[PDB]
Amino acid sequence: ILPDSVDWREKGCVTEVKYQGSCGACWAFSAVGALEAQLKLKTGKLVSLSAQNLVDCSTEKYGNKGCNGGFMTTAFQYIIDNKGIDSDASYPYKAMDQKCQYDSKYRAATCSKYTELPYGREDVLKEAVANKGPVSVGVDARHPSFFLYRSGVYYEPSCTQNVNHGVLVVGYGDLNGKEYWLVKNSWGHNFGEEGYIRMARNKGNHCGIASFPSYPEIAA
Ligand SMILES: *[C@@](O)(C(=O)NCc1ccccc1)[C@H](C[C@@H]1CCNC1=O)NC(=O)[C@H](CC1CC1)n1cccc(NC(=O)OC(C)(C)C)c1=O
Repeated sequence: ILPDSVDWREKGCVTEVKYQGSCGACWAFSAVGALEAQLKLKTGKLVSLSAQNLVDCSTEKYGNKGCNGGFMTTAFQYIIDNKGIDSDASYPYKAMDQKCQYDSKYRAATCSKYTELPYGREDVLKEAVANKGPVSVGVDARHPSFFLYRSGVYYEPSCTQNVNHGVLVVGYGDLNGKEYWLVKNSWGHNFGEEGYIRMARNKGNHCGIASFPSYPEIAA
């Protein structure tokens, strides 16, 4: 039986909210955030990982376009193929496309595999958030209400299941019975609920939140 509510921030597995600025690197922030939690679970260390490393290095070979968009799954595969990702401290974020500067002397994490959850299944997503960790997801964020969100459970009647914005599910719960997914965004600490948005849960795959979920793992 799954818990009624989960918040990975209470478990020390979620880093500070980041600010992506004018570079379309949401997918890179989503991917590093998922891996940050697995790194904490394995090593006991909470460390921000380099989104810039993904922007600069998980590029054409991975179907990604840096500040013009990319995929969390192919980002994970880059980390696997590359045998590492650098710390954010050593490879900080510049909000621009750059030549790859990865150096293994600054490696902060590895990845052994990733898993893509089945399309649209919010119960399967709940189980993964409860039992595995934060899950990278795409959402349909192409509506003014998403930009204007301040607090509460977000519901947008015009939302679709075609996703365009990579974010991180770090928990779930309910606000006076209204069920939600707890989502970490990468638009800085002034967006929404100090960087987070609670999005409607069990409302027909609202905004496509369960369309394309994935999470990485790290070898023991
Ligand atoms: C992500 O949502 C993001 O960085 N948003 C903030 C932002 C938006 C615009 C400009 C600067 C910052 C990201 C935004 C994309 C990339 C730049 N412009 C955008 O609209 N979204 C993605 O990277 C997204 C991730 C998938 C899981 C949902 N994504 C990946 C790959 C391709 C596309 N879109 C795309 O190619 O659109 C067309 C119109 C076909 C060019 C995409 O959205």
